[PDB]
Amino acid sequence: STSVKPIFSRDMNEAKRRVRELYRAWYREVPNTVHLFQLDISVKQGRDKVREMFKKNAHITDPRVVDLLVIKGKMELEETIKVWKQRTHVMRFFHETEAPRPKDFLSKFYVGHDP
Amino acid sequence: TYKYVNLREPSMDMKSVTDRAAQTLLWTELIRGLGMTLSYLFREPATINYPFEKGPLSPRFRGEHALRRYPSGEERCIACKLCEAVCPAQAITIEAEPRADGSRRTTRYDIDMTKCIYCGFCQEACPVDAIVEGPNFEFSTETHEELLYNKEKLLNNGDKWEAEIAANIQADYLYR
Amino acid sequence: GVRTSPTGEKVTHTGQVYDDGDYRKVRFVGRQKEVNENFAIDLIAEQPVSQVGSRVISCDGGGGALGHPRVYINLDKETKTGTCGYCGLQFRQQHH
Amino acid sequence: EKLLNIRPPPRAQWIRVLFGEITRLLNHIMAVTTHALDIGAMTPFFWMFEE
Amino acid sequence: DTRPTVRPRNDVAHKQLSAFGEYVAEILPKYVQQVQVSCFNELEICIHPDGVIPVLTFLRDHSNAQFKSLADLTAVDIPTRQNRFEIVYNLLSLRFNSRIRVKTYTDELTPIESSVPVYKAANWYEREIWDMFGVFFANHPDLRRILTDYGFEGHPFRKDFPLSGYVELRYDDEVKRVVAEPVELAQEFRKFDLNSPWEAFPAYRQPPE
Amino acid sequence: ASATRFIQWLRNWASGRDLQAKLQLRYQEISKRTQPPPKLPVGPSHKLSNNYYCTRDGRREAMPPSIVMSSQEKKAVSPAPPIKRWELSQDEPYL
Amino acid sequence: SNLIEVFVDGQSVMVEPGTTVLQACEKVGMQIPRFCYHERLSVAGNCRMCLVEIEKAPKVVAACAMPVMKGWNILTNSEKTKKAREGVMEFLLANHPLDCPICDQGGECDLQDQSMMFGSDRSRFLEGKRAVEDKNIGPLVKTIMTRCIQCTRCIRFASEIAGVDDLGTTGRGNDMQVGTYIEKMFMSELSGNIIDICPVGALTSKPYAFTARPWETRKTESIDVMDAVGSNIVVSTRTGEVMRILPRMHEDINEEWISDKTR
Amino acid sequence: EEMLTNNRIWRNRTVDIGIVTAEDALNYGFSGVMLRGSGIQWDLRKTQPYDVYDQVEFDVPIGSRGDCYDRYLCRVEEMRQSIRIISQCLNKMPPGEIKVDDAKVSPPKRAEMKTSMESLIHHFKLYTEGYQVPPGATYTAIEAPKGEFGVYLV
Amino acid sequence: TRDTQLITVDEKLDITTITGVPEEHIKTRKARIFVPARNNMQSGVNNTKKWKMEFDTRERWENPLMGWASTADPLSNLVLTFSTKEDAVAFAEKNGWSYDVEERKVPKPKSKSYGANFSWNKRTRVSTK
Amino acid sequence: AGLLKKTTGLVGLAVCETPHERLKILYTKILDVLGHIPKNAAYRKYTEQITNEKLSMVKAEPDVKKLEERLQGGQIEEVILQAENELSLARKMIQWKPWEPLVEEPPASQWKWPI
Ligand code: SF4
Ligand code: SF4
Ligand code: SF4
Ligand code: SF4
Ligand code: FES
Ligand SMILES: [K+]
Ligand SMILES: [Zn+2]
Repeated sequence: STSVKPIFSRDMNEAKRRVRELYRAWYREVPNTVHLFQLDISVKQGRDKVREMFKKNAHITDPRVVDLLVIKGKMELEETIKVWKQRTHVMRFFHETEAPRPKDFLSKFYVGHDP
Repeated sequence: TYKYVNLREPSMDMKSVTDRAAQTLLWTELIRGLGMTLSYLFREPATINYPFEKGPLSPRFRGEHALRRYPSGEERCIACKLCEAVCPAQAITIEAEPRADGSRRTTRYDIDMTKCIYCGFCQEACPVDAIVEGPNFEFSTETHEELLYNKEKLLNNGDKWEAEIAANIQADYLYR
Repeated sequence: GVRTSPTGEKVTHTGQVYDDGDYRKVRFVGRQKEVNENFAIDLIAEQPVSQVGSRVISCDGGGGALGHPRVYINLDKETKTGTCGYCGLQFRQQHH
Repeated sequence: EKLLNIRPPPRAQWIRVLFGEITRLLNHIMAVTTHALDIGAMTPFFWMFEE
Repeated sequence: DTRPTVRPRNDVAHKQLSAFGEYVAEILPKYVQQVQVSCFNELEICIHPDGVIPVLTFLRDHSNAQFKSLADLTAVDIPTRQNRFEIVYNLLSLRFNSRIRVKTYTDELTPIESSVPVYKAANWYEREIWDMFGVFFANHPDLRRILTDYGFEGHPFRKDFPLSGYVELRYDDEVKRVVAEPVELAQEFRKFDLNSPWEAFPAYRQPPE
Repeated sequence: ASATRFIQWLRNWASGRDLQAKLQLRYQEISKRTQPPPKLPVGPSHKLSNNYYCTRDGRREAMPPSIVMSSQEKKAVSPAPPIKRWELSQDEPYL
Repeated sequence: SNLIEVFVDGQSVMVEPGTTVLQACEKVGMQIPRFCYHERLSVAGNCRMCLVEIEKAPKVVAACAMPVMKGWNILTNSEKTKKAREGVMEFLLANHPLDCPICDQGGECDLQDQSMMFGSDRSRFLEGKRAVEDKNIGPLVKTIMTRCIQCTRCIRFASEIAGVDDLGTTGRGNDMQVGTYIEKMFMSELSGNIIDICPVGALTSKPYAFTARPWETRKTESIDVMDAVGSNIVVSTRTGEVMRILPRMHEDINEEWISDKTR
Repeated sequence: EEMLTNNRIWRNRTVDIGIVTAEDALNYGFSGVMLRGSGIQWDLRKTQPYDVYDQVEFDVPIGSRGDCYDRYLCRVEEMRQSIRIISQCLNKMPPGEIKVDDAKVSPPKRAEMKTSMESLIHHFKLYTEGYQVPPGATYTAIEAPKGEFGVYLV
Repeated sequence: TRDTQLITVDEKLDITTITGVPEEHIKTRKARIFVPARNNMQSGVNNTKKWKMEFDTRERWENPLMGWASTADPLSNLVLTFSTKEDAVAFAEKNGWSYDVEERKVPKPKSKSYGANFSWNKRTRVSTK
Repeated sequence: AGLLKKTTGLVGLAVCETPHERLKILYTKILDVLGHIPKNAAYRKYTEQITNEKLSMVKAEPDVKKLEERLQGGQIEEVILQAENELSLARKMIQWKPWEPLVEEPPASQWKWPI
């Protein structure tokens, strides 16, 4: 009922070691990504985007789900380092061509029917 | 059964070895290739003088769509939507209602010629030979909008290519 | 036949015509609106009603396998003509 | 057809074998001559693409 | 068997594959859960996922099996099951001119042991399964996306993934770049309900409720 | 086919074969584009009697898989007899 | 209890006395073919499409009207049962018109589906078909009686459910016609339901004529608000447009009927 | 072949290039000429025949060195064996119909669909809903021009 | 028993963060779990035997060019089939969607007698046959 | 044994100059590993049965060409290669112990089709 094969970690303490390790790898790679890809952003913007992506998944408490997130995140880092991604893929984290959608009830009420 | 393609042993008699030595030094087998292309230089080229000469086709050719009529001039389509249901690319859109005289007819017949895969299913599914793929293959456009045909474009194609569409069907309807 | 609304835009056989205030008319500026001038409703009405001396007549559309599925039409009703549901041809019973 | 548990008629089977082998010539002409084109030999492409 | 429109039935092969199915089950009772032979004479071995390497290694190396070619490896998504995925191995035996199917299962979070040590062909097939289904394979040389775009989010071949996805690409002139935005369709994909409300095949009827 | 006999000899000699017998350009030897109408035959089920569908229904003879083993003295057996060795072609064994 | 035991293809099932052979097959998930039987109307037993073999009996029985006797083994898939369904389906289609492309019932027609599930795949009928003259029974129900299969579901419904004895059969034999005989309109608060219970396209909705096909609609399960009964309905839509309203079965509110205003 | 087979420039670019051993080809999932170029005697048209391939005569070319050159020879030789098969197909082509005489799977002729009620029902249903395939899963493979092409259909 | 060295994880299954679905389509949606109602135009009951999961309907507008039906909802054509209600509920909660469950509606058994059509002293006697 | 074949016909498969000697070694080695398998394990009984049948033919057919026909395993080098694959499997089957009962039954409807 609760017995399941782990991916890499047996508990959250073991899983959070990989998460911090991944954050270091991403943290050190933003300066090169902004350099090799000739991105028109600064290192501070890029490193704040990495922090934002990690914070989105801070409510997870399942060691198996965290391992997939680290595995998926590690694959993203590999593509960036080896320049398999292009400038378009790196800049897709910032959504520069999308007008900011409304968040409050009144603004959503005027423009359409979506909640 | 099988056969070896590259399992051979060259004879080691002195005459054969000298024949290969001449081939290596005098480039005999490289001059056969020169002879082969030299012959082609004197063969008539297979190039047709387009647009004055056109490559051969057959009555079954699947080209530009058209909506057909009866000899009376009445439309053949009765809005059954079998072509819309069988279209692999969902390139057909149909809407229908009772006509002023009560007939079952479409108020919309759109084929997105950029979704269509020109497969012929719609003309295989039509019970009254209303929708057909004509023999026209020269209808390139300068805009993406000109390839989104509606019922008016498709009827004009039928009124345009009927003299040829009716003859091609005549020559092939006994195979269908 | 092909009509023309007050703005001068030809009305299609499906009754479609852009209103005066419709911005979509702009797509025809510098171009033309493609309208088929052979209205089927008009042409089918030109065909004469055929007289047949039987209660039930059948229509395949003409041409056999090149027509439409063969349906049978009842002509008992004397106050109207029998109409084929595929091709629109009309039939009547000879002096009932 | 295996899932349907039906069998195509004998004439259809021969046509499918006939055009299956015409289709093999289409593939091998493309494979061999485009293989030669990459390696440099360019004229065989034109002789066999008329076939 | 003379009926022109009905596929002839080969009962000799059906017998041989049934015997080999028991043969496999007797040798590997620790993993084999079910064995069956279809009416078109195809053999399927259903195993516990922990027996992927033992079962495949036996079939590849055993003298009376010699399944030395991995024809294909693929996954099927069945959301109604606890283990929604179903990993399917198709093996070809050149010595005995026969084919076998090995089937296992896994859910979104449970790893499956990699088959690369047995079949090198599985290297790229397992990347496709991970790419298109999100099934993780343990001990893979290099597990990456193989078919989707770089930075693609989601596993398309899952039944709950929309046909048109969540993003679409266009060239934006302001940023001189190809950008990704939420999907909008000029014509929505029309969903047809084609299933007939009348049962087609009584032989496959399920027990009521 | 319009080539002069001198050029025909020259192209034949250079290639080493009689090209004129097998020309890659088609001439009147092809079939006519207009052909007489066909009359296609009917299948074996175009009968008026003894032709009930329950006697020729392939889809309704398909059955669910036969379960050999389920978890709900003897001779070793292979999936099938070992493949017979191939025989060298008698037409052209060595290319 | 008083339950008696019967077998459906060898599977035991305990059924109350008075149960029918058709109802015994429902208990095991098997649905017998039918055109005249409706679970909410009187039993007619005149389409002969539900004939089913009973083991050790030389005669097929109308499964919709035959009470189950104890110890009967109902054979729903024997050669005799399948040869009875092909003959009946062959007689239904003998005079039926080739109207499927122009018939609003195409795609959701019981005659089409049971012809492809229980009938043959061709015709040996080499004669001329019958043609019946259409009848006007109001502005809501379009009648094309050449498609009628004389199932009498509309006759029973009008007399039993609606309490209106306006429909009936005139003449006899192959020339038997369903109608009002005289020029009369079947205008009733439950008149639209004869559209649904008609297995063929003989009765169809006039407002809905030719607008859509069954496969391209999207079904939204909703509630009717034209009155306080709360009839359950299905709102059929296509490309963002409401096309028709249909009843949605609810045993405790509206059965499978809805009033004309709702429809 | 006058341009490639005996040309020394061509042989330099292909001979002993891309050698694959017979055991690696099997374990890597190769099929078709890739297997046959290494000497493996395997062709699904002879070992697991389909359609009418057991009624035609042809030889399966086999390589000896597993290099690009031998695989080129196999493809050139197969083109010759396909002409051999076509010659037999053109002579053994039988009369009869061209789709299964079962209108619940294959649509009827247009002349029948406009004359028979049963045929019209089946034409309508086949082109709108299609035919139901009984539940099950099959792996079917052929000897495609460039290897084993298979479909795992559920 | 197994020798995979299992671990104990006690918490509700949740894969919203690894499915790749956008946020706006996990929290604002509403998945309807139900058994489809019989198409009243027919008598077959083979389409009312499996549970289905469909989402709420979003806006469809008219394409200004051809008048087609445009959409911005990626899940407008998403229908999932489940063998049981509990299987459907489990899938919905696993993916984080909010769901409403409609309990199956089964026709009630009915007493059908052909002899009641001809009754001596009851209103079930039919005036026509 | 007769003349020694110049090539096996399979790329990467060398010609064995002592096939009969090599097959006795491998078949005998297989029977030694199977001894450590429990006596009632089906793998031991079946593998011993076939291995003895192959070993019997090797000891009664001094000619290589005739021995290939009796073994029906292709060229003699293929039979030697398959005897080495049987030996590696036997060693690994000891560490797997598949003769043990089923590790875990699947969920009730894990192998039901149609859904
Ligand atoms: S040819 Fe095929 S893809 Fe094109 S409209 Fe017809 S059915 Fe659709
Ligand atoms: S199949 Fe033919 S009749 Fe039916 S909708 Fe299409 S064009 Fe019209
Ligand atoms: S009632 Fe049914 S079978 Fe008859 S024409 Fe209409 S759709 Fe076709
Ligand atoms: S009109 Fe319809 S319901 Fe009435 S008897 Fe005819 S088929 Fe039955
Ligand atoms: S359903 Fe029984 S005879 Fe009509
Ligand atoms: K109806
Ligand atoms: Zn007509």
